[PDB]
Amino acid sequence: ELQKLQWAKQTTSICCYCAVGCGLIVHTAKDGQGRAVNVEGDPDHPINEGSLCPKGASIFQLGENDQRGTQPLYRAPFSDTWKPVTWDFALTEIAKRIKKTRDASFTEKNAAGDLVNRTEAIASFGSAAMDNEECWAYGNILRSLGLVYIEHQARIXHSPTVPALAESFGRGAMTNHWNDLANSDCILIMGSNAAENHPIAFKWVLRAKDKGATLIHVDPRFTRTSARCDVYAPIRSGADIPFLGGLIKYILDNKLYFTDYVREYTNASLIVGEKFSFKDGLFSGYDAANKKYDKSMWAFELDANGVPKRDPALKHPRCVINLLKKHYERYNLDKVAAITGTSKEQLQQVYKAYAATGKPDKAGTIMYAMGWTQHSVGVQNIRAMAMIQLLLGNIGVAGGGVNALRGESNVQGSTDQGLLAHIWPGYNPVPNSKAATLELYNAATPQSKDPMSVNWWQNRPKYVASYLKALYPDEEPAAAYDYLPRIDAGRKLTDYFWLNIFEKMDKGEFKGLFAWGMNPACGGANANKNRKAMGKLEWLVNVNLFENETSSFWKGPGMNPAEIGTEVFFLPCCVSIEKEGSVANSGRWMQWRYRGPKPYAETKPDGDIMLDMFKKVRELYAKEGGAYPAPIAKLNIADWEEHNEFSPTKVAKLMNGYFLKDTEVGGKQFKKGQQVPSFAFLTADGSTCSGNWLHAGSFTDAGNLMARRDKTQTPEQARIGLFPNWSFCWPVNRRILYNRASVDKTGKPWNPAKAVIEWKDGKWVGDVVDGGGDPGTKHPFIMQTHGFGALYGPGREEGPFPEHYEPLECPVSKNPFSKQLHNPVAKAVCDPRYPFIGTTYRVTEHWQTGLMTRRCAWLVEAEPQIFCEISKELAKLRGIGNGDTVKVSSLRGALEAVAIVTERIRPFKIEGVDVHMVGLPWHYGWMVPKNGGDTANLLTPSAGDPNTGIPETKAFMVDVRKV
Amino acid sequence: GKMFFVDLSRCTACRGCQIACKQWKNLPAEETRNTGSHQNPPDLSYVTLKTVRFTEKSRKGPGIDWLFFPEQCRHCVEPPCKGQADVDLEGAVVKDETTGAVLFTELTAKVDGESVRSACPYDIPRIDPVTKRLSKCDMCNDRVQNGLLPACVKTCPTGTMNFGDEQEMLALAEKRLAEVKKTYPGAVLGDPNDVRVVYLFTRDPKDFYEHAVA
Ligand SMILES: Nc1nc2c(c(=O)[nH]1)N[C@H]1C(S)=C(S)[C@@H](COP(=O)(O)OP(=O)(O)OC[C@H]3O[C@@H](n4cnc5c(=O)[nH]c(N)nc54)[C@H](O)[C@@H]3O)O[C@H]1N2
Ligand SMILES: Nc1nc2c(c(=O)[nH]1)N[C@H]1C(S)=C(S)[C@@H](COP(=O)(O)OP(=O)(O)OC[C@H]3O[C@@H](n4cnc5c(=O)[nH]c(N)nc54)[C@H](O)[C@@H]3O)O[C@H]1N2
Ligand code: SF4
Ligand code: SF4
Ligand code: SF4
Ligand code: SF4
Ligand SMILES: [S]
Ligand SMILES: [W+6]
Repeated sequence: ELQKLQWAKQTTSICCYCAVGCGLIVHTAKDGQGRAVNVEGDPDHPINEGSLCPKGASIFQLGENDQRGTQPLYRAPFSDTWKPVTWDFALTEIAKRIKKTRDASFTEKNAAGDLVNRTEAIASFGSAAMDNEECWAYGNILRSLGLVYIEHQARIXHSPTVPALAESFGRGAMTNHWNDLANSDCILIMGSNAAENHPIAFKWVLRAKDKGATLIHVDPRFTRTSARCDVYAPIRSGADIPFLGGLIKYILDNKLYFTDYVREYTNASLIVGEKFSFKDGLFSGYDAANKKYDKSMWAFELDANGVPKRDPALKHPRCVINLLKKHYERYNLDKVAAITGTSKEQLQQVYKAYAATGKPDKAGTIMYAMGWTQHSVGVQNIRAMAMIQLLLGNIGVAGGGVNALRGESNVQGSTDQGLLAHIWPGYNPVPNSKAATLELYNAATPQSKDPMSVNWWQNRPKYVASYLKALYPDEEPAAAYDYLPRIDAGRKLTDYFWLNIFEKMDKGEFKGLFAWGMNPACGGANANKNRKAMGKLEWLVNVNLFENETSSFWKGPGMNPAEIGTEVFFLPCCVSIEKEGSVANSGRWMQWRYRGPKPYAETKPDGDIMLDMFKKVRELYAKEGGAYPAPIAKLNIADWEEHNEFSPTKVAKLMNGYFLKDTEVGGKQFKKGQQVPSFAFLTADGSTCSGNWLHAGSFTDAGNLMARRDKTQTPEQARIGLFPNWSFCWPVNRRILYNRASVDKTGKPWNPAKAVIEWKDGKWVGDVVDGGGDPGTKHPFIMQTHGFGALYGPGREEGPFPEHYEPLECPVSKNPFSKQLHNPVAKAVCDPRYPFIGTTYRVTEHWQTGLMTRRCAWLVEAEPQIFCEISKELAKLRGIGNGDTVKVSSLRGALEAVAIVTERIRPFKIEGVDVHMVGLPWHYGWMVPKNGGDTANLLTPSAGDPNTGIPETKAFMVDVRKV
Repeated sequence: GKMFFVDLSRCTACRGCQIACKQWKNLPAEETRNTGSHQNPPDLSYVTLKTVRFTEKSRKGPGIDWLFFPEQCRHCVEPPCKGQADVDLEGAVVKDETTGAVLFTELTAKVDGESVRSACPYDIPRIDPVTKRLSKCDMCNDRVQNGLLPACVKTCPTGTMNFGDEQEMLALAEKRLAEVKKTYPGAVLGDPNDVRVVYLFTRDPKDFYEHAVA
C-alpha cells in the first residue's frame, strides 16, 4: 500500500481554475483531521478522467502554502504596515463602515421622485471564484444593503458576447459541453487558445480528430493550440468579421446550408418590413447626430394577429434568407484575403472544410473564449458565428453548437447568481426607476401570439415571485419588491458597469469598495490610474487567499503610504478544497465538491465571512436604527446557516426552492416543505420559493443531483457522451441546448449516428428535450420570443446583420466593404511614438493576474518572469536579441520584460505597411515573485468601448526598446 | 515488464506532467529565470526528474513546427547506467524484475556520479552537489507496484502519455505510428527495442533534443 495515502481520507473536488470543471481527489491526513497530503485528478470523472493540466495538478501547492493569509489584517489610514487583528474586530469595524457609508448615502427616491431605495457610495467586485451558494448569498447581501454597483469577472470577457447568443438562440450560455466536442467532424477554434486556456478540452478535441475531424485554428499568433490542429490560419487582429462574412457568402453562394433546417428552425422565412435597408455601411433609421439607430425601422412585417409573416417558400425578396444573401455578397474571397491577411488558398480550404458540415450527417462546432471580442463589434463577431451554425444546421446537434468557453471555474454560476449590475439571479433584470410596481415589472416581458412559439420567458412572474419569497418568505411579493434597489431609467446602463466604477473611483464618488475575490490592481486596465484611484477610497475590503497588489496598493510601486489615507481590511478566505459547495462549469454542469482539509489557520469560507459580516450589519441596525432598515432586518438568512455556520447544502436547497404551503401546480398535488422538482412547478402567488429558477431541479426530494457521480448511460447517451447522471446541468439537465433542432418534424434525428433526442414510443429519448411538445408542434428555440434561430437579429445596436467596422483604430484607414470605416454607433490618440500593436493573453501555467499561481513555486518554476513575444522582423528592426531585457511603453505606462523572439509572431500586412504586434502576459504583479515583473495593464488604456463599457486589452499601441 | 508509449503528436506542452511529477514526490522547485523561452527548468537536475523541452523549427507556409519533448529516464532494458555503477558498488542501481524500472538507491552516493551519467546514452542521471546521490525518473514504481499509473501518465489530458505492459504498449506504438504517419510522414519511434519509454517523434528525433535517441 502507498504510505503517502495510507491513513488519509479521500474526498472528491472540482478544480478551482478554468471552466473545464475537472474532477480531483484530495487525500487529507489523519482521516480528514489533518492537512492535505495529496491532490491529483479524479480517474472516475467523465470530463478529465483523472488528467489535470499544471494548474489543477499543483492545487496541493496552492492549498498547503505558508504564504497564505492566516488572519484578518487591518491597515489604518496613512500607515505603512499591516497589523494582525481578530475576526470579531475586523467584521465589527467593517459593519460600522458599511452602515456609516450607507446611512449618509442612501437615496430612497431619485431626482425624479421615483422609488430606487439604493446607496451609490459602495461598489463591489467579484467573484467568479466563489461557490455558487456563496455567489448567490453574496449578491443578495449586497442588494439587501442597497447596492447597485455589483460587478465581477463576467463583465470583462463574457458580457460583450452573450447578447449575441441570446439574440441568436434565446440564451447566452455555451450551447453544448466539453465531452460533446469529440462528436464534431470539424472544429473551428477562433478567438480561443484552448490547449493553453482550457487544456483538458483537447482530450475531446483530439478524440474528434481520431474519428476523422479536421481541427482549424484561426489566430494572429501560433500557439500551443496551433501545433496540434490540422490547419493554422493566421488572421490579423480585428479581421474576424470579414473572415466570417466570407464564410457566410461561401455557404450561401454554393448552397451548402441545410435548407430543411434553415427553413423550419431559423427565421429565414420571416418577412422583414419595407423600412429595412442597408446602404453605404449604414442600416436604415440611423441618427447621425446621436450615432444611434431607430431599431423600429428593422421590425418584421406582422400579420393580422401580430405574428411575423412567413414565406416558407423562401422566395419573397424581403425574406430574411434573401436579405442575408444580399448583405454578404460583398465579402468575396479577394477582399477577405486582403484584409484578414489569410491566403486565398487557406480561406478556400477552411471555408470548404467547415461548410461541409452543413450536411445532416456532419457536425461542425466553433470554439471561442475571449479572443478579441471585447470591442464594439465583438457582439457582431459572435452573431456571425451563430448565423454560420444556424445555416449549417449545427445548433442543437452533437458535435455542433457555439461553444463559448467560459473563463473561471464558476463564472457561469456567478453570472447565474446575478453578480452583475443589470440582473437578479436567474437572469431577471434589475428593475429601473420607472418599474414602480411588480406588475409593471412583469409587463415588460414580451408575449407572442404564435401557438407554436413556447416563449418560456412568459413564466417570469413565477420566478420573480419565488425569488422574492426566497428572500422574504412572509412578505407578499409585491411588497418585498419595494425592498430591493433599482437603477435610474434615464441613465445609460453601462454607467453601473465595471469601467464606470473605476472612473467614479478616480473621481472620488465611492466611499467603499468590496474587492471580493478579485485583484483589480492588476486585473483592471490602466493599472497606474486604478492604483492611484484606489487611494481615493475611504475604506477597502479585500477578501482573498493571499496578500496581493489590491490589498497592499498603498505600499505599491511609487506609492507613499503616509500620503494615502485608505483604510484597508484584508480577510483571508480558504481555498476550494477546504470548503463544500458547487460550481457551474462552461457546459452548465453544476458540480458538488466536498471539504478536504479543514480551513487553513483561521481562514474562513466566503459564505461564513459574508454571513457573519451581514449579521454584524444587521445587529448594528437593530440597536441604532438608520436609513431604511427594512430590507436588512427581514432578509431570510435562517435557511443559510446550520450549526452556527454557513450551510452550502441548505443554501443550495433554497436556491432550488421548496413549497411554502400546500399547492397543486401543473396537475399535481405538492405538500408544504417539499423541494420544488423543476421550475415548471413554480408559482407566482407566493406558494413557492426559489432563489434561482434555473436551479429548480438541482436539489429535489430525490437528493442533491449536483452530487451525482453516476456514469450510467444508455447506448445513445454514451455514444455522444451526455452523461446525464453525472452531476446536474441547468436547465432541467438539458445537456445540449436547443436539441429540438436536432430532429425533423416527426422526431427523427438528422444524424441518427449522433442522435441527441429521438421521438420513440411517444416520448423523447436521449437528452432531456429542450422544450416539451410533440414533434412538429413547437418551434425549437423556446426562449426566443418568436421561437426561431435568428439569422436576422433586430435587437442589436449595430444592426440586424454583422457588418465589418474596423476595430483597429490606428494602423487602418480603409474599409473595403463600405464607406463606414469605424462602428457608426460607437478617439484613440495613436501617438506615433508607439507604433506597435500591444496585446495581452495567457499561458497554460498561470492564472488570471497570477495572484494564485505566482504563489505556487512549480508554476513560477515554469514561467518565472513577465515576457514580451515579438517577431524576428520586429527584433531585427529594434536590434533586440532573444532573451534581452526590453522596455515596453505606452501613453499609460511602461515596464520591463525579457524578449522572446519567435517566428510564432508574424508582422501584419496592413495597407502596404508591415505592422508589428508585440505580446505580453498579464499574469504578473509587483508583490510576488521576486524579479517576476508587474502587470501588463500598466500599458493598457482606460478608455473603454462606448457600447460595452470595457477597455481595450487586446490591441493597444505600444513601443518596445532594448534596455 | 512495464512500458511508456509517449505520442508526441498529441502533446500540447501543457506541462501538467512536469508539475504532477513534482507534486507526487513533493519535489522542490528550481530557481529559474526566463532567457527567451517558455522552457523552464532549462534542464533536468537533482530536483527535476522531468522537464518539457521546447524547440521551434521553421516551415514554409504559416506557422512553425513546435516540437515538445517531456524528457525522462528511458528505463532501458539493458541499462548501461547499471553497468558503470556496478563497477564501484553493486546495489546502487537496481532493476525491478517485475516492472522493468531502473532504480537508483541511496548507494549511488558511493559511486562515481559523473561516470554513471556519461554511461547513459541519453544524458539522464543528475547528481546533487551535496549528497552526491544520483536522481532521475523512477517510473513512479511505488504507484506502479500498487496498481496506479505513474503521476505523469495519469495527469496527461491529450493521450500523449500511455502506460502498461510492454507487449500491449509496443502494439499500441506500432498501430499509432502508422496512423500518425498519415499526417507526419517522418514519424518514428525512439529506440523501441531497447527502452521502456518509447517516444513517437513527429520528425527527426534530434530536432526534439540532442539526446532524444541513443
Ligand atoms: N491557463 C489559463 N487559462 C485561462 C486563464 C488564464 O489566466 N490562464 N483565464 C481564464 C479566463 S477568466 C478567460 S475569460 C479565458 C479566456 O480564454 P482565451 O480567449 O483563450 O484567452 P486569450 O489567451 O487571452 O485569447 C486567446 C487567443 O485570442 C487570440 N486573438 C487575439 N486577437 C484576436 C483576434 O482579433 N481574432 C482572433 N480570432 N483571435 C485573436 C490571441 O492570440 C490568443 O491566442 O481563459 C480562461 N483560461
Ligand atoms: N490585460 C488584460 N487584462 C485582463 C485580461 C486580459 O486578458 N488582459 N482578462 C480579463 C479577464 S477575462 C478576467 S475574468 C479578469 C479577472 O480579474 P481578477 O478576478 O481580478 O483576476 P484574479 O483576482 O487574479 O483571479 C480571481 C481571484 O479569485 C481568488 N479566489 C480563488 N479562490 C477564492 C475563494 O474561494 N474565495 C474568494 N473570495 N476568492 C478566491 C484568487 O485568489 C484570485 O485572486 O482579468 C481581466 N483583465
Ligand atoms: S485549469 Fe481547467 S483544464 Fe486545467 S485542471 Fe483545472 S479545470 Fe482542468
Ligand atoms: S514516471 Fe513518475 S518519476 Fe517518472 S517522470 Fe513520470 S511522474 Fe516523474
Ligand atoms: S535512460 Fe540512462 S539513467 Fe535511465 S535507465 Fe537508461 S541508461 Fe540508466
Ligand atoms: S501532460 Fe501530456 S500533453 Fe501536457 S505536456 Fe505532458 S505529455 Fe504533453
Ligand atoms: S471570467
Ligand atoms: W474571464
